[PDB]
Amino acid sequence: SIVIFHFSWKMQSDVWGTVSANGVSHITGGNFAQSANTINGWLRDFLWAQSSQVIQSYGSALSAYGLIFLGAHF
Amino acid sequence: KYGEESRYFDLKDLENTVGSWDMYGQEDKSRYNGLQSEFFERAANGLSRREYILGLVAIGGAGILAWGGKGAADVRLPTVGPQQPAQVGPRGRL
Amino acid sequence: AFTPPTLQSDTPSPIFGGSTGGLLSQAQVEEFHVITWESKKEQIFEMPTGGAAIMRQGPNLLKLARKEQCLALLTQLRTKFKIDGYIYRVFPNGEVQYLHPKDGVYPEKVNAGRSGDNTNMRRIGQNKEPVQIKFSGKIPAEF
Amino acid sequence: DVAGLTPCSESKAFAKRKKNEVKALNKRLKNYEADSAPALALKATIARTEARFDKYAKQGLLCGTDGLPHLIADPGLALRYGHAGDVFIPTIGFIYFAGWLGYAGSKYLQAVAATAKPIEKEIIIDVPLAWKLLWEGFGWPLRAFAEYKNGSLMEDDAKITVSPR
Amino acid sequence: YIHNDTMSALGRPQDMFSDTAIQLQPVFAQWVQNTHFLAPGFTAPNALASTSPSWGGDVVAVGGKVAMMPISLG
Amino acid sequence: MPIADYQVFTALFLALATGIFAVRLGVALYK
Amino acid sequence: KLFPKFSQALAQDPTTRRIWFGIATAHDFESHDGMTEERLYQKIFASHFGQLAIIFLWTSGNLFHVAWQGNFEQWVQDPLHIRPIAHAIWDPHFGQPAVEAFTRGGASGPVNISTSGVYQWWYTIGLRTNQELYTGSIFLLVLAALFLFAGWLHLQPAFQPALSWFKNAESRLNHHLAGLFGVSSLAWTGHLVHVAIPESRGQHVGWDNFLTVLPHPAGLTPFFTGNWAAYAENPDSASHVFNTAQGSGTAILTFLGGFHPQTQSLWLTDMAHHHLAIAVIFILAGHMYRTIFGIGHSMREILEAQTPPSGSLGAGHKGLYDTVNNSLHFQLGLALASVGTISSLVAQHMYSLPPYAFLAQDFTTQAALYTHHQYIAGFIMCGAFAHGAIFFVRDYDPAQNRGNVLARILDHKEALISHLSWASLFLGFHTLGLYVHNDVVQAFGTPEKQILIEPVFAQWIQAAHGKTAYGFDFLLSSATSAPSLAGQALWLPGWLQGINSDANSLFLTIGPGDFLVHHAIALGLHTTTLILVKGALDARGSKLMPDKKDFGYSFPCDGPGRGGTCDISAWDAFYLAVFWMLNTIGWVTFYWHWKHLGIWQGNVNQFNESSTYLMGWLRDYLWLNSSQLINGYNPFGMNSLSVWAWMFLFGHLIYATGFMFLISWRGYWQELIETLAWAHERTPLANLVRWRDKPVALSIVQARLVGLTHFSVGYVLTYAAFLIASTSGKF
Amino acid sequence: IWLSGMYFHGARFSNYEAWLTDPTHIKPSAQVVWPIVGQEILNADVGGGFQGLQITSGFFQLWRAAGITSELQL
Ligand code: CLA
Ligand code: CLA
Ligand code: CLA
Ligand code: CLA
Ligand code: CLA
Ligand SMILES: CC1=C(/C=C/C(C)=C\C=C\C(C)=C\C=C\C=C(C)\C=C\C=C(C)\C=C\C2=C(C)CCCC2(C)C)C(C)(C)CCC1
Ligand SMILES: CC1=C(C/C=C(\C)CCC[C@H](C)CCC[C@H](C)CCCC(C)C)C(=O)c2ccccc2C1=O
Repeated sequence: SIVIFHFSWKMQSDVWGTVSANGVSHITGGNFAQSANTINGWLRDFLWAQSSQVIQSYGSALSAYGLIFLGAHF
Repeated sequence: KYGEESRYFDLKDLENTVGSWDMYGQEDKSRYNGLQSEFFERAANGLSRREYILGLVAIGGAGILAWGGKGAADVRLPTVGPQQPAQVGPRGRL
Repeated sequence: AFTPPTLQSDTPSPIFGGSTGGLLSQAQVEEFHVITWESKKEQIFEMPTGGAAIMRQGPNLLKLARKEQCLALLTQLRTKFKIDGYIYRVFPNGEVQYLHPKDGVYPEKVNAGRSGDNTNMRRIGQNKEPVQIKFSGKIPAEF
Repeated sequence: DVAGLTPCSESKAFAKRKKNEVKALNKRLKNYEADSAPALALKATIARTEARFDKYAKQGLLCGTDGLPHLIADPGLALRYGHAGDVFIPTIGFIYFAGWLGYAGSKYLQAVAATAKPIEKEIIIDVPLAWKLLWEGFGWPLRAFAEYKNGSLMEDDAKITVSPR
Repeated sequence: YIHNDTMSALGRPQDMFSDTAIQLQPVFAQWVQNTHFLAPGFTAPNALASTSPSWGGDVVAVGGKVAMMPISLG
Repeated sequence: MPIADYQVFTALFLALATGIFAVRLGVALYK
Repeated sequence: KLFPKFSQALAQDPTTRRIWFGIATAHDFESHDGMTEERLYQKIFASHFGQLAIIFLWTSGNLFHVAWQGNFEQWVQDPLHIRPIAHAIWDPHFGQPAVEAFTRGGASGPVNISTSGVYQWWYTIGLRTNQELYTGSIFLLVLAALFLFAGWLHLQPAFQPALSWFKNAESRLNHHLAGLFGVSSLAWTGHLVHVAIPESRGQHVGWDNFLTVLPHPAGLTPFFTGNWAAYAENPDSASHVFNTAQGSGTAILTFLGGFHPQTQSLWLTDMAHHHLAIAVIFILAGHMYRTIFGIGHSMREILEAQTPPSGSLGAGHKGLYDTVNNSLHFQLGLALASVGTISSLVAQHMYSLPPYAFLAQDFTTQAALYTHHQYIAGFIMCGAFAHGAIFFVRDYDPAQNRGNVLARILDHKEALISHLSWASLFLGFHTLGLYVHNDVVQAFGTPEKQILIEPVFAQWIQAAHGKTAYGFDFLLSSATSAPSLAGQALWLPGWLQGINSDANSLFLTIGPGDFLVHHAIALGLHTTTLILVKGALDARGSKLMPDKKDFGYSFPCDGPGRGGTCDISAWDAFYLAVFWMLNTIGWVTFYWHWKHLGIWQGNVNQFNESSTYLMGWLRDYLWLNSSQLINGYNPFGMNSLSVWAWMFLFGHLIYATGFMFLISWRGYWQELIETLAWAHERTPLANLVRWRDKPVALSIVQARLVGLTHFSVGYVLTYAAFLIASTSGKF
Repeated sequence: IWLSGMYFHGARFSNYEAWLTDPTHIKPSAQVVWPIVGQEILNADVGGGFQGLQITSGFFQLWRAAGITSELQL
């Protein structure tokens, strides 16, 4: 779990993104280098910031992921 | 022991058979040179008693409290420095 | 009558390479047990502390930290080798106390001449209620 | 109006919710050609949504502050105001069907308990017997009331194990 | 991590372990990335490019999205 | 009007007195 | 080696389990060696004195810290725009931004903003100055010293009371109801009328001038001539301002009900009248039982006479007097049950009927007080059930409880446990099924397919109070009804104004989400009661372990035989039920906090269409309100909410450290400790030192208790941090 | 059997040919759902005139690497 959390945060912050012919716009915007040394950074900038996609997924195609997100907590 | 063959138990020599050994402790009188041994035993003379070595801890705690009295401020430290304005809050509070 | 066998101190030990599960600091200042058995051939057995040891022809002598290790070795000798043995309790001051085959025959077989203590003549449900023994320092079953 | 609630036939927020759902589905529509399979699927979804909203307005459900149907779970309060189908009628329906299943299982237990090997009959189910008892369990309420009046439904406490207090 | 949490919560960002304060740099891993990046034309004479862009070099972009770009370790 | 130094010192002395009372009660309870 | 002098059996343990169990068995005086019942009860009495002294010292410390480092003077003048200050902070670990971020309510240095509500309470009871608070602290210091001296005195054999004195039930009830309950309430009425009533109206009353100031202009003569209505002449007007003489009055015992318009709290004259009536009734109740004066009741004979014919209750209450009187655990269970229920009542009443001046505007204070009292009530109720299980294990005598209601309820305990299991199973099935169905229909884009059962019964009782919002027009909601006309010149106007206003917490408007969460609360209470009741009733024995009463209240197990006997004691049932209590109080306080968060923002809708499904609970409450909490400190800096962020992560850490003891069990750890003992016993340069006590793994019961303690501590710290941060940072 | 099912779903209930024309913008999908209880909302607007669950298993990329480019071959 820690390995895959590090993978997802590191490549959403420093690898994956869009190009605009003047730079690279990452998914989260380089927040790993200044927040992944703090547990509050993992809880907030990774585990709370990226969780907005699964909790606001009701009424869309990702509603099944939203439902499984709660069923797996159960 | 009497371990001349495969006999590792002996009631007449029960000291060695149990496993009580020195491992590395060896007996030797020679170690520290002259005058300095007397210097250090005079430095730690009367302090060897339990009550006075307790009193050393007592004066150490006195130093701990002396830091709080006058010593925390001598190294600045933010807990005794001044303050710069304030913040109001969410609503009309203070 | 039965007499306990003496612990022959100069008894050979099984061939073994040296383990980390052997004796510790409890042996020097409290107690260490010892087991003695007679083997009819040179063969490999399993140590209670881990690893394999070869017991030799004739008498074999092995000291262990606990009595439970000695009984584990004795029961594996009795099952996988059909070999009986004697266990002794050795205090560090020098006194040796005989242990498991106390009256000669094994405890699972009657001997007619033992102490039948800790044998209540009542049922499980015939013990006293805890309120009737209140403030006594005893459980209801030892009345 | 049974508890400050308005009927969904006349509540404005129910119509607003229906309009919002249909508009969202139309926004989904406005990306495909008219006769594609996704277009037919979205048209069917729209028809189902409009039918559901019109049926909910037709059946006389109560809507709260916004347009969500509310159910009444009080006999009398739902009987004289015509909402017995909210809770009372499904209560009767569940009681009947659950009693059917439970009585069928009970009668299977008492039928196989007096056999040669009751242990085997519970992992290896006698299918014709189970089918017969499932059919017979449709008259569960009358059978259960008859066995209760006969006293053969319950067991005497002197023949049931308890702990020694 | 707990020390970093405590120093951030105490208002002492200069005392936590970070790239901007007390550095803990993966020098062995960074040098291994450099060795891989400099491998073609030197210790990999027949290689026209490194095995992965993660070691170093230009950002690989496909269809406006980054395929693989170098990963920096801090 | 915040309290003075003498009030704090008197309160601390009375707390020392009730601490003596507390350790007396504790010793009586241990015995 | 002789540290647990109360238990020589524990003192002979050569391991760390000796000290571990010495700490934890120190207060089990009944299990101590050489303990008689006289010495038992005397130790109980002296420990009670110690506890009273501790409580008095704690409240004196609160008073001294508010008087010394608080802003009570500034808070009295501006109660709605000044943050109350708990105590100053002196932490040498603070950086400079931490020192700035914690300087808030006009203080010189860093301070903590109080959420305990002591400011509102002290302002309401007439305390105005820091000098008065310091005087109260000094008086409580002296009185705690006096109680310590009394505790020492009654342990002395010249002053040790007899055991029969301890068991004198009729006298103790008579004096507790008449004096401890009644006279104290009468004296509080005296304080309210003499001090709190004039201080509410801008008239200072102190020890220097309370003998020259008149509480009512017609002094004592209306009281002694029976013209008591002259003490309710002119009440405080609706335009009255607290702590000022603007639109005040002279009446000391009004009866209007409702709330003060400015403070949004109960009238103080209503409180004085209430306390006087309570004092009268409690003095009367304390004149009930027989002592030495030839009149009164023998409660044993009352219990004897409460036997219905036809054997409906068996022998009725045959010998229950001796059962209660001889058993300290029965009395402790009754006391804890009642005190926990009263704590729940206090939580449920102070939020909806705010008692203290300028309460229910301090949103953090109300939420913190409610959650505190609810958690205390849950813990105390679990303790009540645990001590009932102990009484079944220890003090229950089947011979003297033969045929009475205790033996009857033990006889058919299987029916009770099975029906609690049925009720819990039904509640869990149905509430979870409705919630999951609502989640699924919400996810699929169809909110109209939700099952929204209207709470018609609770709305009907709300209408019986006068809430004219559901259109019942039942009892007090119809003015023509007899209860409405009976008190229309009494409490009905103010109570109706309170009940029909949406600006307070006097019976909030409820909907389907309230129905679902009330069934969740019912499931929690039912299952916790199931575990606790099953543990009590199976404490003496079960089918798996018939002789469980011989093994005591707490023990690890009975070995892996008979299929396995893990967690078989009644202690283990209490242990399992503490988790369920924590879950139930979590549901209760989540419900309260989310409802009041919707109310305080003016957005009741967020709760109304988000509480019916669990994704709304996770997203619109847990995720949404934690945004300011987790930003208490960040790479961009820190603010005042940093302490609650640190406590949030702290509670998470303690919770998972509890999970460590909860999941892993004693056997892996014992082998690991043996391996480390081997390491240290033959590591060079460390063999010079050795352990005096043999290092062993924690016992099964001990580590269950440790995991439960960490679970509860992490639970409480995490929720307190989240609640205080999400309310104080927002309001 | 599992591999046969994946290839059959790639053949019948997938937008693989459409994805081959525009792999940059069309989201891969190889599973569709039956409209029964409002669950047709899980059929995403993946693209290519197709509705279905967006798959994350990477069969489309593997098949393109193998050089399929046909429904009949799957
Ligand atoms: C048909 C068999 C059957 C019957 C008649 C009952 C009847 C009863 N059960 Mg029980 N139960 C069963 C099976 C059954 N149960 C099974 C298989 C389990 C294991 C999951 C349980 C576990 C269980 C618990 C834990 C409890 C009960 C309780 C109860 C009582 C309360 C009412 C209730 O419905 O509770 C609820 C019943 C369930 C949740 C289980 C239902 C499972 C299915 C639907 C039943 C099995 C169907 C069966 C295979 C059909 C066979 C058909 C036949 C033709 C072959 C009640 C008398 C409660 C009690 O003691 O009340 C005092 C209680 O606490 N049951
Ligand atoms: C009129 C005489 C009298 C009085 C005043 C007392 C008073 C007291 N006795 Mg005593 N006792 C008496 C006679 C009396 N007793 C007699 C005659 C006997 C012999 C038969 C005993 C035998 C006895 C024993 C054996 C013990 C006591 C104990 C106590 C103390 C109870 C603990 C406590 O303080 O909680 C206070 C209780 C209340 C304040 C009642 C409040 C009611 C509920 C719980 C709270 C609700 C009130 C309100 C809403 C709270 C708002 C306050 C908030 C704003 C802060 C208490 C001070 C116990 C003790 O502590 O030992 C010292 C104890 O062990 N008594
Ligand atoms: C125990 C609480 C208490 C105490 C200590 C006092 C004390 C006092 N009151 Mg007060 N008062 C109280 C409650 C209390 N009151 C209540 C509940 C009310 C009704 C709301 C009033 C209403 C009131 C008025 C209107 C006035 C006072 C006044 C006074 C002062 C003059 C004494 C007096 O009244 O003449 C002497 C009283 C008597 C001779 C009769 C007392 C005999 C009674 C009926 C029986 C005693 C039993 C009783 C339970 C004993 C309690 C003991 C307790 C003190 C420990 C005095 C310091 C007067 C004053 O001038 O203010 C400064 C005044 O005008 N009081
Ligand atoms: C008026 C209240 C009251 C009283 C007088 C008693 C009295 C007694 N209880 Mg009891 N109990 C109570 C309430 C009370 N209890 C409540 C509310 C609960 C629910 C939590 C319990 C649950 C309970 C159990 C399960 C048991 C007892 C037992 C006992 C008896 C021995 C006490 C003991 O074990 O030694 C001393 C007790 C302790 C030293 C407590 C241990 C310390 C706790 C667990 C850790 C606290 C850590 C702290 C919160 C950390 C701070 C957090 C911060 C750092 C972040 C004793 C007669 C035991 C017994 O009867 O023996 C058979 C027994 O097993 N109690
Ligand atoms: C977040 C909860 C939590 C925590 C803190 C731990 C912590 C630990 N586990 Mg553990 N575990 C957990 C959950 C947790 N576990 C759960 C839920 C399970 C069930 C599956 C297990 C099962 C498990 C097993 C099977 C084992 C461990 C082991 C260990 C220890 C490894 C040694 C180490 O990490 O070095 C350092 C210690 C820490 C990182 C803990 C925090 C210490 C802080 C960061 C520094 C200390 C400063 C201190 C607070 C200052 C003192 C202040 C003073 C006032 C007290 C360690 C103490 C292993 C072990 O025994 O040791 C090898 C072991 O084999 N755990
Ligand atoms: C374990 C145990 C125990 C304990 C138990 C418990 C814990 C119990 C409880 C319980 C509880 C916790 C209860 C509660 C209660 C209460 C009640 C039961 C009440 C009542 C009444 C009524 C009826 C009311 C009415 C009314 C209303 C509704 C409101 C308004 C007013 C009026 C009056 C109208 C003991 C030790 C004993 C014994 C042993 C065992
Ligand atoms: C870690 C662990 C151990 C090992 C035991 C350990 C590590 C105890 C050692 C703890 C040391 C002493 C530090 C504890 C710090 C405490 C905060 C100090 C509290 C002391 C009180 C007197 C206050 C077990 O024995 C065990 C047994 C059964 C189930 C689970 C477990 C288990 O999880």
